[PDB]
Parts: sequence; structure tokens; C-alpha cells
Amino acid sequence: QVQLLESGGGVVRPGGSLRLSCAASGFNFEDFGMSWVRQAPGKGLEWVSSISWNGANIGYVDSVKGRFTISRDNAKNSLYLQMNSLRAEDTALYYCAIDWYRDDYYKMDVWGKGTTVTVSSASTKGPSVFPLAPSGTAALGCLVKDYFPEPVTVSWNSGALTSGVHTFPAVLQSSGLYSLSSVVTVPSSSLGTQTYICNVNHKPSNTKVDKRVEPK
Amino acid sequence: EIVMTQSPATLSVSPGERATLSCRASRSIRSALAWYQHKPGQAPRLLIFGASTRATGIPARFSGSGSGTDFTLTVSSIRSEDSAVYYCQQYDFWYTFGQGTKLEIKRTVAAPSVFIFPPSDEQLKSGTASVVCLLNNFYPREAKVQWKVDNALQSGNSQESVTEQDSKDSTYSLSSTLTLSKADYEKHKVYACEVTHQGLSSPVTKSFNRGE
Ligand SMILES: OC[C@H]1O[C@H](OC[C@H]2O[C@@H](O[C@@H]3[C@@H](O[C@H]4[C@H](O)[C@@H](OC[C@H]5O[C@H](O)[C@@H](O)[C@@H]5O)O[C@@H]4CO[C@H]4O[C@H](CO)[C@@H](O)[C@@H]4O[C@@H]4O[C@H](CO)[C@@H](O)[C@@H]4O)O[C@H](CO)[C@H]3O)[C@@H](O)[C@@H]2O)[C@@H](O)[C@@H](O)[C@@H]1O
Repeated sequence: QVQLLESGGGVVRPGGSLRLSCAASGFNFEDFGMSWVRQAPGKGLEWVSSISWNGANIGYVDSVKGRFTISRDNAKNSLYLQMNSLRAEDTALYYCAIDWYRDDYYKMDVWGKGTTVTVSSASTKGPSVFPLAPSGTAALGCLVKDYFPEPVTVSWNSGALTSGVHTFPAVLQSSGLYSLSSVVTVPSSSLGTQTYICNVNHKPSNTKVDKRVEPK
Repeated sequence: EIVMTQSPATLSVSPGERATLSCRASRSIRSALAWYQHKPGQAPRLLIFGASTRATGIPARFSGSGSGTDFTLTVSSIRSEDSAVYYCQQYDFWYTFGQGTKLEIKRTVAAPSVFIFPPSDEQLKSGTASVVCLLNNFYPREAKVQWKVDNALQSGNSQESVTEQDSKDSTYSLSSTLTLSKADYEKHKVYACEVTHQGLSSPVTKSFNRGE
């Protein structure tokens, strides 16, 4: 369980700034160069910045030169990215990753889960969660409506239920808010004896909702 | 800066076959070329480094080669779990990913299982009604959904959403959400969802009556 844990994302106005951090565990952080790689919505992976294990070589993609500053604190096992003068093209999920072992060899096989940076003037709003009630095989789900910004996570029965689950990509409504559904197919016979609860988490607004989905 | 050009952009391949992905560098990157698999919802996974060396635990059906500016990755004995976007990355002079190749697994035709959900009473308290139509586990991805309210064809008040290809059975699922005001919702009785797909003999309709 080598691990990289990014944090610090959120909503920031264009022209503003944010500081991302990445906490490493399970390895000698001081032995590895680190990189930031982002994925803007609807785009591919883009390498952003790298700092070598000893800080001797630092690089930036051209579009962030003079705006972003990468740094590391080996005593805290932490990597940082100070992002200034934020633009719309900076909206993305930001991964940290090891790249090289010292100046010896490229490795780049340890990645974090990403943290989301949203460059917007809009306000943070948490979702409402409504049930999609059931009627051989039955379908039921949760409707997660009117939140900002992306993303929302949905699980079922606290992660015990995974087979048959489909969580749809969010849809930007004309209001400017996002909405999505998560559904699951289950045996009809289990509808009264089994409990079904969807667990919606929207970290940007500290919204945690546990919704029971029962037949009407 | 070095430009990495991948081809083809998209690729649809049946299980058991092989596909070859191409990567071109605008100038020589020697052998510092890597390949990545990126499944939606997960972190990127390194497949190849040094143009032709498999990373730890990568099976022999991933084969990479190339030198200078021209590279290939060949993925043989393709499985449903291979549905992903594949990127090359040069690491000769800092790092640059290519624009990616999206690989879809071509499976047999599968018809949608259709379900309709009326608005919950809780949501009606807010003054909005969301009617959701679910199309489950179908292939291929192309599907048509028509909303009919009291036999009146709806237009402009619905939004669709399609899942990423399922990694185990290679199907898609689609949701269409009809959004109406509580007042408009309460003026009509029959709410219908009509589904057209290649795997269905004729279009399928699921409906409900408001209140039943
Ligand atoms: O068409 C122009 C040419 O562009 C490229 O060469 C440009 C010049 O860079 C050197 O040659 C390359 C050598 O570059 C390394 C250097 O060691 C180091 O120093 C560079 C700075 O000096 C220059 O003024 C600026 O270019 C730089 O700001 O940086 C580069 C890159 O180093 C990192 O990139 C890889 C990533 O895998 C890795 O070696 C280094 O990464 C960092 O280091 C640690 C590991 O040690 C990692 O944690 C961290 O990511 O490296 C190349 C050999 O592969 C040389 O190409 C001069 O020789 C060039 O004049 C190049 O494309 C060239 O072919 C073109 O002709």
C-alpha cells in the first residue's frame, strides 16, 4: 500500500490562486522525483510539473511557467503546487505521481486518486437526493440533483453492493447546476427483505446523505 | 515543445482479436517512450516504458516497440477489461502525453432493458418533477428515446447520459430525465418513455399514470 494523497482542490475565481498538496506514505519519499499531471474535463492527460528527488531539476509545461511553482518538503513527506492566476483551462483533476527513482531510472508507477480544481465565479451548492423507487429483475436508484461543483460520489449499502450498479456521468442543467442518477438492478424477490441505501457524498459542500429507496 | 500524435483516435475491437496503436513524436525521443492504460474512474496505469519493456505485472499480450519518432503498442487477446483510453508519453525531455486512443470492446448486440421512474413525492415538494427513464445493459451505444406526455411528443425538456462501457460485460446504460414543473406535471396523466434500439424488434414503451 504505497500511497499518494492529494488535497487542496476547490472552487476559485479566475485570476485567483490555490495551493495543492500531496502526502506520501509507504515509501522513501526523499528517493523519488514527483510530478503533477492533470486531466481537464473532456481532455487527455497533461503533464504539468516535476521536481527531482533532491530539488536539483525542476520543470514546467509552458502554459504554467511563471504562474505555478512546484516544491517539496521531505521532512513532511509532502509535495506542493502553488497555482497563481488561475484560468479556465486550469479546471481539472490534478494527480500527483512519482516519476524517477533519484536520477537513475524512470518509474512513474505510483499515482494518487486526484483532487479537483474548479475555476469559477459560481457558488458552492450541495445536492438534493431523491429516490428512484422500484415497481424477475427490478431497478431502483437515487437522483442527485442541483449541486455545484462536480464531482459527487455515490455508493450503495456503504460499498457492500456493487454488482449491477451504474452511476451516470453528471449533466449540466440549464440552471448551471449538475445532476446525476445512480441505479442498480436487483432481484424482485429481495425487494422487501433487503434494504437498499445509496450513500451520496459531495465533499465541496460537506454534504453526506444516506437515502433509503423503498417500494411505494 | 514535443508534440505527440496518436492514431487512431478511436478503435472498436472484438474480444480475442488484436489492435495496434500508433504514436509519433515531432522529433526524436530516442527510447524514452511509455504507454499508459487509463480506465475511467481509476488512476492511469503504466504498461510499457523504454518503448518495449513491460512494467511489473503487465502480461505479454501488451507488446510495445519503436525508436526515435515512431512507436507502436499491440494489444492481443483483447478482453472486456481492456476498455480504456491508451496514452503514449515521451519522457526523453520532461514529459508529454499523446492525445490518447479510446478503445471500445465490440461485443454482440444486446437490447436495452427499460424502466421508468415517476417523480418522488419528496421532489414534488420543491416544485419540480423529474421523470427518469433507464435503458440498461445494451450494445451498441446508439439508442433513441422519445418522451410522450398524454400522447404528446415532448421536445427540449429532457437530457440524456450514457455510462462508460462496462468492464465485465461491455454494455452501456443510458438515462433520460424529463424535467417538468410541479404544475405542468400535475396537469397530465400518462407519462411514457419510448425506446428505439437495433436489438429490439419494434420500439418499446414504458409508461405510468400519475397517482397509480
Ligand atoms: O530541439 C532542441 C533540443 O531539445 C531538447 O534538449 C534541450 C537541451 O536540454 C539538454 O539535453 C537534454 C537533457 O535535458 C535534461 C537536462 O539534464 C536538464 O537540464 C535542463 C535545462 O537546461 C536547459 O537550458 C533547459 O532545456 C532545461 O531547463 O533538464 C532536461 C530534462 O530533464 C528531465 O527530463 C527527463 C524526464 O524523463 C529526465 O531526464 C529529467 O527529469 C527530471 O530529472 C529527474 C531525474 O533525473 C526527474 O525526477 C525530473 O523529471 O536530457 C536529454 C537526454 O535525454 C537531452 O535531450 C541539452 O543537451 C539540450 O540542448 C532535446 O529534445 C534535444 O534532443 C533537442 O535537440
